[PDB]
Amino acid sequence: NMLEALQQRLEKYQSVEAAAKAENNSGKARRFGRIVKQYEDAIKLYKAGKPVPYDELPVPPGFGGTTGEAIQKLRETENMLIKKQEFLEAKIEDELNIARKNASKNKEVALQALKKKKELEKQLQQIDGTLSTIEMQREALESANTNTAVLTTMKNAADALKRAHQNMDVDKVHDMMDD
Repeated sequence: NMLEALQQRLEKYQSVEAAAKAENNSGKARRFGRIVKQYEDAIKLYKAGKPVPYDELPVPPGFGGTTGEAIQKLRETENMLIKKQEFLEAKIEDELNIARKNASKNKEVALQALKKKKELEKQLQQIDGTLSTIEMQREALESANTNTAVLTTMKNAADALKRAHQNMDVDKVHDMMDD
């Protein structure tokens, strides 16, 4: 069904924003906070039998050498999307202040600032979904690269402990049996 998968995807975005609190990443907490607001709204709509904007909702990855250079390319792509988020956030607030100053004075200017603000928020929402997907994808790549590196040296350590486990007493008894 759709309700559970919608609930599963919400909890995932709730779990990432929560992790963004502890690491004190404000810009990440803001955009992941806006994504859970999309799902909280989609929850309210689905329970009310009203159409749900499925095309607007991002899906976390996996919800239905060159590895180091791939991580670096993703990090550099993240930075460009983060810079665009900050640009949109500042321009949205600028249009809100333009709309309020000219609410009664300049009717057509305040109305034009609101239309720009609405368009900028749509752009911010599309940046949110793409940037959040890349962040989680980059994190999974780094985690998979670390686990592989840790599993390899722990294997060398277990083999080193095995090599240093020579049953010299057993060899001594066998030595006296062959004499």
